[PDB]
Amino acid sequence: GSNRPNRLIVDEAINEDNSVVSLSQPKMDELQLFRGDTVLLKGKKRREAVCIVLSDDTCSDEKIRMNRVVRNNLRVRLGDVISIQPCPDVKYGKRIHVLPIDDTVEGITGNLFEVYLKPYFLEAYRPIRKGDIFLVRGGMRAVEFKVVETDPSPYCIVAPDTVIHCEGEPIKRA
Amino acid sequence: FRAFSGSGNRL
Repeated sequence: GSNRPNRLIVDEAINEDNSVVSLSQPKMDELQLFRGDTVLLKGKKRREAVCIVLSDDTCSDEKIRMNRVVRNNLRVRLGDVISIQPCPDVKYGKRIHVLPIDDTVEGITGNLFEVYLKPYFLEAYRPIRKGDIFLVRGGMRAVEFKVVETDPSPYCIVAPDTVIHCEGEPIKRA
Repeated sequence: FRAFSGSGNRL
């Protein structure tokens, strides 16, 4: 381990991607992180997220850039504090189950896997965690999905062979 | 719904 303090102040993203957070190069070096590393982010009350880390030359050394989706998963606001640590060797998922949030799919017609999930996950090797809510663009409107279960649990890589389940009743917004 | 009900979808 690097032995160094691993708390960072939450800052906004420049490129919106649900799976990425960004640090300065000095901070990456302090924490022995490489670009594309899987990292585990922690907030309070056991809230967690798995992301990939990238290096951004405009990010302040004591901050972490993360989008609104990741911030909501961690239950933080801009300016709140999280921790970041290595999460090596995240296993490839056998299967995951996601369900849409009801108010994001009300009235929609069309196959949610083809329009939303397949292009989102295809050949992207996204890390994901049980309990995540993630926003996907497609069609006419953006859809939010909750990760109901993963196998392995609670997190995995959504790899080419990972089976994607999305049958069931849409979930109420919490 | 229960978890992993059905055949799922392949990428």
